[PDB]
Amino acid sequence: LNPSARIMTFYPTMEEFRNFSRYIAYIESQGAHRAGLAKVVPPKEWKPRASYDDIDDLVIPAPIQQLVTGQSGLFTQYNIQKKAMTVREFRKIANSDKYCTPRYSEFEELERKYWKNLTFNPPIYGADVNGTLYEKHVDEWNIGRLRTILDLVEKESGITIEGVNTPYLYFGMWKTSFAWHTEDMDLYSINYLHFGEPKSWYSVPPEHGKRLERLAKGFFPGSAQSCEAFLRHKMTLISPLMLKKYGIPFDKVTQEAGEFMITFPYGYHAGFNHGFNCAESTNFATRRWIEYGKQAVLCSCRKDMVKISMDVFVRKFQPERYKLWKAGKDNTVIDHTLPTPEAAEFLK
Ligand SMILES: O=C(O)c1ccnc2c(O)cccc12
Ligand SMILES: [Cl-]
Ligand code: NI
Ligand SMILES: [Zn+2]
Repeated sequence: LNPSARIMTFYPTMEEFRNFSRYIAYIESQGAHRAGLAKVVPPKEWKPRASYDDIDDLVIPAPIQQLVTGQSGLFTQYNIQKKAMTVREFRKIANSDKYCTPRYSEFEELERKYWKNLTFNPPIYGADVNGTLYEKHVDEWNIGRLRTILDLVEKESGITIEGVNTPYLYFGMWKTSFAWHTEDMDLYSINYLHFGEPKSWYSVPPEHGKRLERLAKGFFPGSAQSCEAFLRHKMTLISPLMLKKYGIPFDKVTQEAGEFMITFPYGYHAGFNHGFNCAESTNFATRRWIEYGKQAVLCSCRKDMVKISMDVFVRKFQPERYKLWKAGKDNTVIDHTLPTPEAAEFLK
């Protein structure tokens, strides 16, 4: 299904919305994953928090200034870590005249304005903020406790990886952006926009991901030579025109507050924020992810980079292949079109 591999949008009834893992299996049964990105707007009823009128005092330990360098569709973004500041301090700076959002009509306007000025007046981003905004009593899509097989990591080793198996908060500003990248260990990803201005996304189908990396290695040969997966550095930005110019299939979508965004294994994505906003995210997994995790090409030039031991997952879900795998003979090939095993129920 979804032979065009286009970004899909889902409107779940409060009944379908209850079980996270199930609905994920459902959208995968509808081919949503073939796009790499999918949108899911919660039932008109559901709300994760009562009011965001208290966060103004919340602190951002390390906001970053985004310096972008480049021309004609290709840019490298550098990070200048700033001094701690509150959401209030941030909102004032984000709303000031200098970092304010430009006036526009159609989205295609803000888009061209973005790719035209991303190298000027470097903005601030309140990213990687350890925390959650969900109310401890919410049992639907709580980024703090999704209850997926990714919990196996902490259960078996006690290991915690901030932002991956724990929630991260991102306070946006106009022109703040996220470079092209797949999730760490090529995991799944969930992003919820609590409030504020929109956040636009660009996505490349997992079945075409390799083409995007070939293009990236060609434009950034130096970075490519220094690292087997420099794109994981999240410093590379590439405009849509540049992708079109080289036949790279991709889709666009805008995430407004109260909506969910789901990225799938090996799905390349990128985008930028329209203005001041808050977003919460974390990674998660399904049985299907295991193979992706086993084959994930990781960063080889940085100590920091995330690396999960697949051992425990292969043992529990791929016992017949464990021995062959530890011997390096598991030559399984991945079919990015196949839905996760758990979707069987919705395929009868
Ligand atoms: O900055 C974002 O809003 C964002 C969107 C999608 N994925 C992200 C990520 O994987 C790491 C940090 C930020 C993002
Ligand atoms: Cl280079
Ligand atoms: Ni991401
Ligand atoms: Zn690297």
